[PDB]
Amino acid sequence: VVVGARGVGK
Amino acid sequence: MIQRTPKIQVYSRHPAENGKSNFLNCYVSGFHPSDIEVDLLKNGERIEKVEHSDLSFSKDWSFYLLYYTEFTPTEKDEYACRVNHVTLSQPKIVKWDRDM
Amino acid sequence: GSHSMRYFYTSVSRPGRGEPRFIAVGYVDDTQFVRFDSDAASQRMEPRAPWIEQEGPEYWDQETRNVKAQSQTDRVDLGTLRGYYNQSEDGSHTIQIMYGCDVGPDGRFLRGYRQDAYDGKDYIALNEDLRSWTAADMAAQITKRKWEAAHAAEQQRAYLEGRCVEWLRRYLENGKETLQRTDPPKTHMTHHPISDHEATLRCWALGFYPAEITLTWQRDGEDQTQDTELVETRPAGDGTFQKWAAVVVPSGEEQRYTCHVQHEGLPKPLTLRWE
Repeated sequence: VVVGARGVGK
Repeated sequence: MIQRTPKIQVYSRHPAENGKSNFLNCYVSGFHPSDIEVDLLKNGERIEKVEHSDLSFSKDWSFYLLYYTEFTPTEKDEYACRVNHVTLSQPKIVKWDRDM
Repeated sequence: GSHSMRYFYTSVSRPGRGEPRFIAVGYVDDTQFVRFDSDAASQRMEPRAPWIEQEGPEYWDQETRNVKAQSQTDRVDLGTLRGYYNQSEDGSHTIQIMYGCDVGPDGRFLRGYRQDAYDGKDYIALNEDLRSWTAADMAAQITKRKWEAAHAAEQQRAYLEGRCVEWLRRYLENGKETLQRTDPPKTHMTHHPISDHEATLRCWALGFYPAEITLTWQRDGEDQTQDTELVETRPAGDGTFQKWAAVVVPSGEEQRYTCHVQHEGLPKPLTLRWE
């Protein structure tokens, strides 16, 4: 599986 | 930015036996960036149907890729791996040796 | 034994040639099991291991969506970092992301990982505490405070302590047939004279898995480094790995040198001598 859905922009 | 020259290994998956099926491998690693051209050669002609693994990188972020195709070795067939990379002034020759 | 799940993301901008190339690979130990390529026609996360192929369509639909999300996040960040580093929009640039979790023989959490790179250099890294970051330059301080302000570490630790190790247990269980193997190395030695007074010994080890292995050449029992040659550990292409270590010896003195092969699948270390 991959990341907990959400990703934070850099 | 930084760029790293490719490290090259040419080798067979299984020990070389003339007339016995095998896979020719060219392991390209330690290079940066990812854009790179890798060709397998038989007596100096481009082998078609050559495939490659998915792109990945090491801990120092440098990538490693395996280029492979099935072949049948003989006494006189000569093999090599042809790799071009921005870090290379010209194509880099690595001849296939059965004991390396 | 202990195991790790690792994902490796690479997004490379290609100006004048379309959207960046996005490449994702999923590992359990040294066994790849999922992939995504922005250029492949499928537009899906694709199985690369036999035990992952049984996963239902909901899995593949979700994993493709979330990895697509990581594809758009990467494209945005490429410009954001281009602004941070004030680089021409014409040049191609690279963002590399690696993360994953480790478990022990009891399946209990050991460590979490997250490392991001820009152009092959460290950019920001999740520290061991999973609560703070380490910046490599003034540009990463911008992201560091943003993520401190945006509380990014709260989301990563939740996955790394949860869904990461939870599914690592499932893959290792459903893939117990292949993932719990310890393939010992098959070793041999070769000898090539270089001249009338010197010769090359090359210690081999083939077909071993996992790739962690130690090859040590000793002269009269003392470890040798000069006149040695050690190449990268390389995959055979079938799920096994290969490695060799060499040493140049004077003619007639081969008997004084020993190669020492250490591996997880070997009950006891092997010692190879030129017989």
